[PDB]
Amino acid sequence: GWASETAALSETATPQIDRITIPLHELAAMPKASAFDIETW
Amino acid sequence: GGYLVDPQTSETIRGVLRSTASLRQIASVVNVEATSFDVLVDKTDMGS
Repeated sequence: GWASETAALSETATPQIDRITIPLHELAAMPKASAFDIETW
Repeated sequence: GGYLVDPQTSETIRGVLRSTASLRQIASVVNVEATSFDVLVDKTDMGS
């Protein structure tokens, strides 16, 4: 606030915090393989 | 005297110029003697 010359001046305000969670999932692929080098490809 | 005069021919047989844009400049050419050529594509993809 803008304080007055003669006043209380008590406990203006304080930010309320918030925690945002990042669940860190996983992304899975499973293909089967049965010149082409398909293995590396 | 008409037999004594002979016209002079050109130096080279010239022809009509025709365009040389052939889609071979942008497409992909391969040097393949084999009676054919195969290519291998993935019409779809895997899944994750």
